[PDB]
Amino acid sequence: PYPQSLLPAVLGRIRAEHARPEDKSRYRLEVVTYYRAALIKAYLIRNRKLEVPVSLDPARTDRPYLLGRLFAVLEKAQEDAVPGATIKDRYLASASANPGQVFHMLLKNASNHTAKLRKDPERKAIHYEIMMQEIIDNISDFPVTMSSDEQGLFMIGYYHQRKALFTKKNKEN
Amino acid sequence: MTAIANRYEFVLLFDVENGNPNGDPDAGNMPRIDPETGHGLVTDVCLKRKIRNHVALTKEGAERFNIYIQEKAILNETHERAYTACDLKPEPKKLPKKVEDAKRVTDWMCTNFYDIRTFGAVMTTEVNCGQVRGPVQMAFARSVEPVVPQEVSITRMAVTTKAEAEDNRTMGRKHIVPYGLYVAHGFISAPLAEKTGFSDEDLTLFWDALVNMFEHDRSAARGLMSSRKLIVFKHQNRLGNAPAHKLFDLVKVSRAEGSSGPARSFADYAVTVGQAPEGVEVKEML
Amino acid sequence: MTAIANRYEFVLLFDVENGNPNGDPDAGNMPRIDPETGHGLVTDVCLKRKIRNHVALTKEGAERFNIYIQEKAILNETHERAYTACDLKPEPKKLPKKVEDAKRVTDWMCTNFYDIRTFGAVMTTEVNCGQVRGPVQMAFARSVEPVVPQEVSITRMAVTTKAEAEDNRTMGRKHIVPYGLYVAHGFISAPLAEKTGFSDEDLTLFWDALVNMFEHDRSAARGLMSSRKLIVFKHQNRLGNAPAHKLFDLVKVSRAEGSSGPARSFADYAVTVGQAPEGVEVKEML
Amino acid sequence: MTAIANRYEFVLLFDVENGNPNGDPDAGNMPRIDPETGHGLVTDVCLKRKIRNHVALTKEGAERFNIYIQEKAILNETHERAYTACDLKPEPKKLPKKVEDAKRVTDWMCTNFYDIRTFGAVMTTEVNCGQVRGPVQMAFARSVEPVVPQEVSITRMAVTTKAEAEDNRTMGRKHIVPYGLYVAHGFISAPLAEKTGFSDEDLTLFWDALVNMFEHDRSAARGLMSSRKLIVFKHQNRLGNAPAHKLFDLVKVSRAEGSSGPARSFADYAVTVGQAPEGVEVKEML
Amino acid sequence: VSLDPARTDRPYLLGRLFAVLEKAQEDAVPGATIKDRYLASASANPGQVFHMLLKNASNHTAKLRKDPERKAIHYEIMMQEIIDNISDFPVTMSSDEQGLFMIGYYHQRKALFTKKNKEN
Amino acid sequence: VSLDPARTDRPYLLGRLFAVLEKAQEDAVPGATIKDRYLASASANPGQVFHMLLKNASNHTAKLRKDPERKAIHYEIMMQEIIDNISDFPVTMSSDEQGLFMIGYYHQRKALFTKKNKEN
Repeated sequence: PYPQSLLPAVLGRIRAEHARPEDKSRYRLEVVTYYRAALIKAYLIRNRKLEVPVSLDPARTDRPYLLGRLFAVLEKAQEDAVPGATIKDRYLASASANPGQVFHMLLKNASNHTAKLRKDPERKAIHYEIMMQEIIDNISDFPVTMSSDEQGLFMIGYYHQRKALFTKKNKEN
Repeated sequence: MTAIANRYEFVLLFDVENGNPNGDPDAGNMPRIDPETGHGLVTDVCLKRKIRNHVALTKEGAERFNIYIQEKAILNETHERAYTACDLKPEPKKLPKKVEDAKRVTDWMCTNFYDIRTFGAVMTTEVNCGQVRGPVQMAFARSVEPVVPQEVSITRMAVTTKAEAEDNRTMGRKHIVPYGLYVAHGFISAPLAEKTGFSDEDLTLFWDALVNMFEHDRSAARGLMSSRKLIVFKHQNRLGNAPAHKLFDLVKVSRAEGSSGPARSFADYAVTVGQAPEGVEVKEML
Repeated sequence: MTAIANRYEFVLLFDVENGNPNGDPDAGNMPRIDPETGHGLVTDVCLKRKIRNHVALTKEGAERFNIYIQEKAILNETHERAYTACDLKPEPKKLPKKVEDAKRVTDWMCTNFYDIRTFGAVMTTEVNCGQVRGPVQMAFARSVEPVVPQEVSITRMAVTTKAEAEDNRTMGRKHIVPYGLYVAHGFISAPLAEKTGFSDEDLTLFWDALVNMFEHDRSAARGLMSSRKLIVFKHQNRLGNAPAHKLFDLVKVSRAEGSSGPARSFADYAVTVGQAPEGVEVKEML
Repeated sequence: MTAIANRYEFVLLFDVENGNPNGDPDAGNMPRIDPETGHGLVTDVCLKRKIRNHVALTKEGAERFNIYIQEKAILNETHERAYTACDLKPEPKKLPKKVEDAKRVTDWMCTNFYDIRTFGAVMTTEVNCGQVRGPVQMAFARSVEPVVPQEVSITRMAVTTKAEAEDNRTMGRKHIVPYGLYVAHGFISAPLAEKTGFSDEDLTLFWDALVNMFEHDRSAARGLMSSRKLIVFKHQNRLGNAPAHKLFDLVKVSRAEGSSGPARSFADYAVTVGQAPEGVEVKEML
Repeated sequence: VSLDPARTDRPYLLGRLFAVLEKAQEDAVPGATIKDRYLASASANPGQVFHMLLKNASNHTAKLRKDPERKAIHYEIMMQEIIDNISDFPVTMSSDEQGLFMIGYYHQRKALFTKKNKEN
Repeated sequence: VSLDPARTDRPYLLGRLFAVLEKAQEDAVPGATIKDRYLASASANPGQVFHMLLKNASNHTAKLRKDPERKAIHYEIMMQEIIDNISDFPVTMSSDEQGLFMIGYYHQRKALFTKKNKEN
């Protein structure tokens, strides 16, 4: 097995970092990078359970995974409504371990961001709020707390639903 | 010099109102919270810095009350000043060989520095002056119930550098705690004190600094922070008369019966203090 | 330079009527509200901007009373002015290497800029002028009862881009507050004054501005804002003479006995001021 | 350009009689009311449009008195007019890169448009001409007593579609305020009037408009709108000598002793205007 | 998991009621032409906002009576069935309660979808 | 939870009254298919509207004395029982009071349905 402090290390490093592409030359401003996510995935596999290995399993329906995807689409709506330079106050640590007491305001701000979006001719867009309804559907209530392994599932789901929305894929001649 | 012969435990209640009591360097500048419970945290070094600022202000940097200042002071230069003040050589990258010499440099760093004498210091660097623990300690201040940090987006009509995109304007940010009642615990140990000569006048200066800590530390990012209650437990002897947890549990902070919404004033809270054991005297007059 | 020899604390009551006292950038343009209790918020930055506007109006840019203008100024140009006024080289990003020269450039920026001498400034940029706290601090203004902001959908008989039916029709929107009596708290510290030279003429201009912030800041968005009470507490000492929360709690703002429905005019509210502590003099003459 | 050198404050009373003084685009088309007190509101934009139409009627689009046409107008074509008439290139989406050029474009906008010269405008678009605050500001008009709007279901002896539905009949509706006396507040600031050249002829045209706003704004939906009182406060300075609320609280509107039911005519109301302060002159002759 | 009509928890009820009110308003006019949004003050002030929301919703539903388009009186019946379990509107809500409010909103919104909640 | 006839709170009872009044005037004349509505005015200004509302309700119940159609004097006895619990109609109501008004009105409208509240 892996050490039982591998996952808390990657968790507490996800919290202690922030997007700053103006300081690094290699293009990556993500806080859940390919390596932190791959390492949390390996921990969850060889210590806990089998999880999604692929870009996104939208048929997953496990509350930590789903909440991670919801957080991902919220931050996508935010970064699409306002370019964000590229700074945003960090709630990933807060939402990963205490989803309710943060997701309430997160969803309200996401409503505001989709509003700012729809005010412009950028709505026929509108499938962000549709994705949010879809994800909230499978969720009976926002859980009070989440265990560290549930937090790792949260991070994996965030990474998945984050690469699902980006536009860079298979670029090699 | 003289020092205190009583063990002292204190509980200080301070609150904030539409302010940011302490920022997080890693969370942007969002207030410090415990990410698993949402309670707001205030580092001990923050309150120590506020006490240092109050002492540097009410004493204007007098003798025996210098402060290890925040005006971009060089700590190695202060150590070297200590070495020249004791008439020794600072070129050793470690402590002096003769233990009396190290004792002199450390008694000098403590004798004329309130914040070292009180909160201790680590002066083991390129010019080593040693280590001090210092009698007064404080732990992170934790609010009574979870705080909800709200982000107040603001703007500014002006641009700093040459910007060619400004109807348009640059956006700023603020984080305020609409309200948080915070609780902090402290320990004043007489053995470490007698090691540092932390006196009685130092203690009364510290109590006043605890009361009037926030009356002068105002800014565009703090709102109205205020020290509401200050409960002090004087044990009757140099060691303890009762555990610390037995005292820090006498201070019950609950919400008053009438109020129902989110806490928004100190009158939304009730604070009661029990009767201390036979070995401890509790003073809530601060 | 001459400064104020006293500490000041002021409670400013102002109210709006069918207007947007302050809009929220990342909320559309809705009036800032407390997202968990409804009460409305007006940032301290808004009141500071109205004070700077009253000064820029009533002083006509007179020397020693420049205002860090709203006119799309490039602040680094004002920093370069501060430097060339002193014959230093701002080529680096850091302060002057000498402490006297850093004090020179900072004292110069505070010498002839009212808002810097009063509200402080963050002048650390590609050309670094320093940092100032400014004696006069202000906190968020919070209404006495929760405001219910309502959107008023309006039309425009004209169109910018091509259109020939305005069947398509577009509605504007004005967010209004039918009423809200807001209270703001403020602090004025003599130490930071000695640092910047905030004199008594600066303070009289300040009280006048506070009275008349809204008398000239009219627009198609604010409706009728007006300063109703101004309660100022004048301690007898450069450092405080009583806690600030106690002074602010002397000011009780409730609803009159004869008012029953929603508040819609300052006659709905009764505002009383308790008797000040032993070392403070209260001046409700403004 | 010549401009007013004094500050003006005015109260305008106007009423309706079985009419819809202002329709609500969001809530059907019923009259705007305060959703908590029932008082019917009239947007200040409504009165601004009435004044614009009065000026366009009585000036027939004379020179220096164009009005930002209502029947149809493209604001971008007017902005491009401004750019050609000052010999610029409107290609950018922002103001000119030179300050004097932008100033001249905006001054040419204000110089030949009464309603820009008066109420200001926002001409920041694909062809930016800038921003004007306008000296003259009006706030929402709020009825003296809660209006009880009553719908009036009406019919029509005709079908507008090639469909057989007329037994079965078509039904319209009309929202009439049986009676409502409104009170609208207004401000004219000499500084912005200097920024725009709001002349004395502009002010007499404005007073004329206010007196005769409704004489030509008649329709099947407005009933009988009439301007009943107009109280004007001129100060003896460019920055006023009294707070606006002090002067607005002089026009007291009560209900006469003879009337007991709901108000239905202006004879039910009694209006009194107090004595102006030592520095202001009140004229009620309009 | 889906909408639960027997949840009868007040924040859930308020979220559902808010969803159906904004559904009535959007069925009145597409979006006037823009979805009027004051969810902020609604979760801030539940009652002081919901009463005027209910007034405007009554306007919208009474206007939708003339047109035969229906999905409209069902909205009124739903308003009754939701308010029936509610009493004494809450002055303030909490963090978990506001999260539950949003959850119920999105649930009732999925229920009234153009596909009538048959696709996921 | 549902309508509690033992509430005895002025806003709740005023809303109950408004509901029974509009149901009674709804049984008198058709609504034909079109109605004049001042629910907002009745919530905001209680006395100034309930005066004329009680006037028209008295006129209606006086009209319906001749016909033995009783579901009706039932409506009149509900109105009387409700007014006995409301003394001194208020001049204006605060926003929370209007929320309670809407709550009571909707409770009553659900109680007075054609199925008589036998199905949720």
